[PDB]
Amino acid sequence: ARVAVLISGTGSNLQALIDSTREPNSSAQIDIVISNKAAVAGLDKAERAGIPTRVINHKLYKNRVEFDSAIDLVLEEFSIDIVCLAGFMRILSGPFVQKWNGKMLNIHPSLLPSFKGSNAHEQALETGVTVTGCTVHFVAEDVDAGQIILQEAVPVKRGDTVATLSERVKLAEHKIFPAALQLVASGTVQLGENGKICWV
Ligand SMILES: Nc1nc2ccn(CCCc3ccc(C(=O)N[C@@H](CCC(=O)O)C(=O)O)cc3)c2c(=O)[nH]1
Ligand SMILES: NCC(=O)N[C@@H]1O[C@H](COP(=O)([O-])[O-])[C@@H](O)[C@H]1O
Repeated sequence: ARVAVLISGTGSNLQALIDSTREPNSSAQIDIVISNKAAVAGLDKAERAGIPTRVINHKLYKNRVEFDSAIDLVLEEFSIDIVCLAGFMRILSGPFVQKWNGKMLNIHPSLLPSFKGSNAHEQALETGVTVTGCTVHFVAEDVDAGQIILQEAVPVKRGDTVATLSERVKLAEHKIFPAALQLVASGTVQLGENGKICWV
């Protein structure tokens, strides 16, 4: 399956996906990396592996739907079957999300439903949980409707900061995201007709 990865930042997950899709048994290939922020560190990793890159400054579009269109254009150009949000920070329009229902995955640094939203690790430390994790889900319109593909739990050591906790969690993200991709791309896990995750 032809995959596009959308980044915004460092791109350590992108690298996680790049490494796994280059494995001989992989059911996916990363034909295009698309960032909405220029000069970001994840663009140089895409280039280092010879993957085409495109930058789409969200700041230059009237609204979201005109920004997503520019994205969906590139996605069609490279005949993309699967979209991977890996550090992508923009919210997506309803139409753009409906089009890729069942075909878009996101990696989130928390054990959803807990600590939704952007600053997951910040909330987790204020609440003071002993266990956090990451979640790979399908991107539905409501951030709490996405069907959950894989999760992995991570401990919260005493005296953790966002800088240390997020570092630990990312070692799981780098596991379950390549796996959840491989599930979806191989046609093993599929969003079912009833909208709940359907194994096969
Ligand atoms: N439609 C839909 N789109 C997306 C995109 C990712 N996800 C997965 C959920 C994780 C998430 C939670 C919160 C934010 C966020 O806060 N975005 C702001 C901040 C921008 C800034 O801080 O500059 C913005 O875009 O303005 C982003 C992602 C979904 C989803 O589930 N649904
Ligand atoms: N709201 C989405 C979100 O917070 N995504 C998070 O951003 C990081 C991406 O890091 P990377 O730039 O190393 O791939 C990851 O920790 C991921 O969970």
